[PDB]
Amino acid sequence: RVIAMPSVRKYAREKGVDIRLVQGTGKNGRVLKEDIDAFLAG
Amino acid sequence: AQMTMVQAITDALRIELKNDPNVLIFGEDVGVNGGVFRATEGLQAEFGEDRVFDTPLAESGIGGLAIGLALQGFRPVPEIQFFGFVYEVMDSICGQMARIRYRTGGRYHMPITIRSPFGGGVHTPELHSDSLEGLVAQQPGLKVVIPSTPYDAKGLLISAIRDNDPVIFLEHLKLYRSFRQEVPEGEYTIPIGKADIKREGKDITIIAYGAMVHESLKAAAELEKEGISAEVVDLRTVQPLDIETIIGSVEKTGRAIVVQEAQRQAGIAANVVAEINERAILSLEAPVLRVAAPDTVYPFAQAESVWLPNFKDVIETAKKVMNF
Amino acid sequence: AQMTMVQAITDALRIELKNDPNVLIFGEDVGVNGGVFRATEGLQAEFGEDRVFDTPLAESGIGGLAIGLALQGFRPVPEIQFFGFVYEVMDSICGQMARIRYRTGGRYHMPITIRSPFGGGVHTPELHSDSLEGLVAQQPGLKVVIPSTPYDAKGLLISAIRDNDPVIFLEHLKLYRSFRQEVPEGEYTIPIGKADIKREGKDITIIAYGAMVHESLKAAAELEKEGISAEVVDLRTVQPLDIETIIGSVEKTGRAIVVQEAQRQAGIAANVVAEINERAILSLEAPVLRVAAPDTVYPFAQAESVWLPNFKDVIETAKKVMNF
Amino acid sequence: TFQFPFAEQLEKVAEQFPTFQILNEEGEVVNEEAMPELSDEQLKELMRRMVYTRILDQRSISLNRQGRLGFYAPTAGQEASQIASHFALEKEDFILPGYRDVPQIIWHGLPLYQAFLFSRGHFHGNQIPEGVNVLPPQIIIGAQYIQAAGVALGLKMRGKKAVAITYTGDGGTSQGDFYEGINFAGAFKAPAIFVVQNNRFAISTPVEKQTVAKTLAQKAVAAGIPGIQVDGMDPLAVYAAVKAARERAINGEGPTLIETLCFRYGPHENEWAKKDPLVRFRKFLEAKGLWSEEEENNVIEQAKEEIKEAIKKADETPKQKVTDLISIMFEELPFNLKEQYEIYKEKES
Amino acid sequence: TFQFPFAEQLEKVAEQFPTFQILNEEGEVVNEEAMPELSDEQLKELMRRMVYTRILDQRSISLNRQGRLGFYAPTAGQEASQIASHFALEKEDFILPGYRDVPQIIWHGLPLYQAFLFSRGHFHGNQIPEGVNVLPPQIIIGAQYIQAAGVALGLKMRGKKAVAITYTGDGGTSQGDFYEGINFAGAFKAPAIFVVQNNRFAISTPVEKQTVAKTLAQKAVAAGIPGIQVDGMDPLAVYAAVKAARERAINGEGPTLIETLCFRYGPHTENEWAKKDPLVRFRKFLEAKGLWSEEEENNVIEQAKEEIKEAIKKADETPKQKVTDLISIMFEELPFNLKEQYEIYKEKESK
Ligand SMILES: Cc1ncc(Cc2csc(CCOP(=O)(O)OP(=O)(O)O)c2C)c(N)n1
Ligand SMILES: Cc1ncc(Cc2csc(CCOP(=O)(O)OP(=O)(O)O)c2C)c(N)n1
Ligand SMILES: [K+]
Ligand SMILES: [K+]
Ligand SMILES: [Mg+2]
Ligand SMILES: [Mg+2]
Ligand SMILES: [Mg+2]
Repeated sequence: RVIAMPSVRKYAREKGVDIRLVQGTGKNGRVLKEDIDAFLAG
Repeated sequence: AQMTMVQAITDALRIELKNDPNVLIFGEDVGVNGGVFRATEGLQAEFGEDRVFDTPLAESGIGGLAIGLALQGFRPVPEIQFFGFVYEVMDSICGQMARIRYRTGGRYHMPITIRSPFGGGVHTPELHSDSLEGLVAQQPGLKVVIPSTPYDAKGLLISAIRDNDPVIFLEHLKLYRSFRQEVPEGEYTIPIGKADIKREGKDITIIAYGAMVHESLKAAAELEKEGISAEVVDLRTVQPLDIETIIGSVEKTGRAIVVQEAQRQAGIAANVVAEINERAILSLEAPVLRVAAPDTVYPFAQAESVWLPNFKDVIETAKKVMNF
Repeated sequence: AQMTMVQAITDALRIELKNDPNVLIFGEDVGVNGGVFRATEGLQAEFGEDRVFDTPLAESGIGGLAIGLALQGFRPVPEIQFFGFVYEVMDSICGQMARIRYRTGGRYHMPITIRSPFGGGVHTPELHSDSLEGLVAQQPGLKVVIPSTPYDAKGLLISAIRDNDPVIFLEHLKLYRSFRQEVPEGEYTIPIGKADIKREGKDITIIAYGAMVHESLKAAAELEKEGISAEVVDLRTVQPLDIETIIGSVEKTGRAIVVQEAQRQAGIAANVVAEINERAILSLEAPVLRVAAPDTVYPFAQAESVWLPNFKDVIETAKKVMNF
Repeated sequence: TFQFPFAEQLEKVAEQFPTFQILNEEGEVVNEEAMPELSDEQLKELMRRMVYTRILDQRSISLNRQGRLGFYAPTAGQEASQIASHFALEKEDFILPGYRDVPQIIWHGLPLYQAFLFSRGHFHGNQIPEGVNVLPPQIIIGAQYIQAAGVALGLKMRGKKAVAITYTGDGGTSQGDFYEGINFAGAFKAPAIFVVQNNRFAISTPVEKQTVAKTLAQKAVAAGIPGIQVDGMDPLAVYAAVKAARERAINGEGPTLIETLCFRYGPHENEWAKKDPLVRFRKFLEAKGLWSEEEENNVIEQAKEEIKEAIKKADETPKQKVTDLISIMFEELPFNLKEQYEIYKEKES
Repeated sequence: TFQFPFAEQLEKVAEQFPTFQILNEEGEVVNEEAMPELSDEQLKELMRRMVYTRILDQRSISLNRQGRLGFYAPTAGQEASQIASHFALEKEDFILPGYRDVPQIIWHGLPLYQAFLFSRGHFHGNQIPEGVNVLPPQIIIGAQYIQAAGVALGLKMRGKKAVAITYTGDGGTSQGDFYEGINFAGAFKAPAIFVVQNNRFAISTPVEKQTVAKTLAQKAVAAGIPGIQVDGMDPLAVYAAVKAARERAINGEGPTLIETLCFRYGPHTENEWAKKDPLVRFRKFLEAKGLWSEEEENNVIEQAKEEIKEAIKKADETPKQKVTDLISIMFEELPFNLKEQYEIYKEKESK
């Protein structure tokens, strides 16, 4: 469901951030590597 | 009816010869001898010398014979004894027939099916088992089919033969009679360019063709014992590829690997990876890795064991992608 | 000295003919005539008919000759008038010379450099401009080299000839006299399997070879006018690929596109993609897209300009990638 | 040590391939025995066609110079080898021409304007009319031979009383497909006429560097088939050789290899200007009162004119689009093409 | 209507290639003048080698059934064609064999055990000893021909007074490479001797299906070079024909094509011909000269068996091939991809 480049997903995984819990502020709702840093921050 | 892929082959040919009088089968030792692998056994005896005949020893000439006969309304199904000998007839296939419809704007066409065995695992001598599907997969105007089961073989060959554009039907030596399967009697067809999911999976997609399909299934079984569910996709047509089935399995698994018997620098694994990278990169958890043979000339007989990719190599690579 | 690419190719042959008595140039109309494109111009006059000679009209025999001559200590530098004719000599190239060292376990080797023109944009007739590098890139034992400038052609050809294993040297027609560039006199070498950055950039990596390097440089300059800094990487050797250079650039840019004149189902673009996906998928901010020709037979001369990829196609594909 | 009669061997075989000649340079019948049975009207139509072709060549070169034509291989000097031979064929015969054999397929039914589209590089130039049995000019030297063997076997199997005729140059005889073609046709006893037009040169390579065989006709011996060496500059000898081969062929006896000796008028002082086929045949017909300067000029004006409207029909032909090229790749387009087709259909709009 | 002498041409040309013979089935000389000049010791060695090759075929077929040998093409019945022709060569000559001409390259210097390794499919089987001028048996029917032309041109170019000899079967004469090879050699006037061993078959295809040419040697006519048809079952005829061709070649007069009429006693890889056997007629020939005897033949036979047994042992003691070995012999300077892969396998080979 989600859409994110591999760099994002493997960054999410490292940080242990279940990618399905992060929204995404990129085109068509793509989860950007900045949306995960904002999931951990807040 | 329990048939071996080779029998399934013979049956598809028998069926076409009977259903269409234009079908002609020729090549080196395919007549009275019935072929070096019995693929055409008893065919000349049933349909005549005028329909199933032998030819002088010259692959190039065979190609030309096919092209010519086609220009006269026949549906040539010539045979190249071993695909390693495709080099002698590379112009007839890639420089000629594959281009006739386009070259003549449709005025002429080539309903030709070239059958040829290949594949390792049976200790053949030099240039018999080389996987060269990669060369022809690159020529606009051709379709390359590679079955792994008797059922797929028959249905694809009948389709192959009926197609009105040149088709290359490669037959793996190790799959000729290594197992039997329920093959329906009578004529049926399997669309060309259509993949086939041999095993539904949810963790990783394992794409393969030829002898590598069964090795992917054998590896899937082991992978399950380890908590990894593998969806094994059998291409069954290496050109054109069934993108729809490929990406669909990928969009679902999020992980994948392509498995071929050819050398890494050959085959068609690189093209599948590319197609996935541009259509489903937004679904991939890890890179798509390839399982292929070392980049050396096909192995001397004795070295096939340590050289040819097997289930163990599919297992190991599936894991690597799994723990990326 | 300011040279055209064909002039540098000649200079390099001349240098090798003088430097090594074993070097031999032969093929169709290369002797007295000096080559259909003047590539061997004056070489026979200076070195004699024993060193630079014409052969009967038959590519297969030319290949067989080079193999034989190499078995007798010579350093064969044969020519195939247009690579569209490689089909006639596929066995001598891929089935023989490329395998000799391996086949004889080192006892024999093939210091053979095969030269052959190819390329679109000059309204040549059928099978004269096809891009078939994709076929030979798949054969273990060969090295495929495709220069884009006078400087590179001369350096690689000297390297190509000195190499002791088979090397295919593809000379693009449109680049023979399209332009001049300063080229060092005397002998010098450019390593095989090594690419170079024709233009430094930071926003997107554009990988190309052949006439496409120029088209890529052209798109780069148009892109720079819009603040899009493109790095153009010239493969300069399509097999083996210079991975470090390629990957090193993508890791810096985050985005990339591979460009080729060949059709999408041909060329070596797909290999480049799979390798990037394999070694730097974690640096990608967008899929690695490809710019290639439609999957049809090479275009009839009048259709070249609407079929052949150009800078406008590259810009567009680069933008697709930027805006992904 | 005693010696094998190798010298005698080469001299003997050579003696089996003398040059067949019916007319000399002055237009005199020097071999009345093999004289071909041709009607006055037939004889004139042959002269007309040869003259027409010389004009087509001259105009073709000019139009190429002006860039109104693309790829073009001169034919001047080979009118007898090309036209007279074509003249011995029937509508039902299939021709597999080389890159230089555009004349032959034009007279077999291919419209002149398409012949020009072929030169320019347009797919419509290769869309041969249905019924007209020819293939677009073959660029891969020798490929037309092995294909001819397949075409011939096809006619044989369909029971047709027709033949497969194909041409290649002297250089082409060195190719493998050349040999395999005539061998296959032989091993199948197929109705095929193999013509080797020897103009002594393959681009810059003289026939002597191609092979050491004294004739190119003797190469037929390797296929186990009959070979004929003809004066390629004599229209009647070329016609008689081909007519003889068509007959042997439709009567199920097999193929024949024919070598015509001729020469090109330049591109692709001197001599051979007296050997020009149009010269002797003209003298031949004039002596029989079958040709006038008036008629010839009519043919010329008729030619120059038909050429103009042909270059005009070519010009008026619609430019090619990628979607066209794709549409003619297969009967049923594969996924990748179905996809690319839309991409270009959108660009095109 | 007019008619050309097509039937005459076919006959007349073929007539130029009558079957050259010296020893008939009973070992009776029939071509005294052609009689090659060989010493008693030379004739005995020639017999020794043919008898030895027979046993090798008999043993090879056997080991191949036990699985101790892989690919193998029988040679029984072709001794005179294969052995007698090689007996005409000098060590300096270069041989380019076909998949069935292992014997020739064996007698030219290739160790028996490497010939067996070739069958098994092992690279060391093709590491021809330096100085031994042979190539591994060629599998692509026809390739050895165009390659032979090159070797020959190469020898001419270096001024060496030697030749290049290559072999192919009846079916192989239909290949384009077959024709291109003899046309090139002839066009370059190169010192090559092309042999065609006609056993009437190409696997299951009779030579009549290959071509309609009355003879195979006449094909040389397409290359404009000399051709000779010889009794493939006649040692002396073959020795002489090849010797004349070598002679012609070293004197720079060009290549020659030689067709040998023989028969292999099957299979791919009849009691009538049993009398046409080359060993039979040659035995009688030597015995009537007091040059041969059962004692001598039993010696060679045992000698062959002993060496064959030892060779099959050496092949077994050859270290099993590894991928690293295969990768290393691909180039002199391994390309990047192979450098990477070399480590992968070197690692995998650690344990
Ligand atoms: C397989 C291949 N190799 C080379 C070439 C290139 C070529 C085009 S034309 C030509 C010379 C042919 O001379 P020939 O005497 O046979 O015919 P003619 O023009 O009447 O003098 C060559 C070598 C092509 N097209 N295909
Ligand atoms: C280019 C190619 N195409 C087909 C084959 C397959 C083959 C291997 S052996 C053989 C028959 C050869 O018969 P021939 O009479 O020539 O020789 P011999 O066995 O001594 O009687 C074939 C067709 C190979 N190897 N290469
Ligand atoms: K088909
Ligand atoms: K080299
Ligand atoms: Mg060939
Ligand atoms: Mg010519
Ligand atoms: Mg045989």
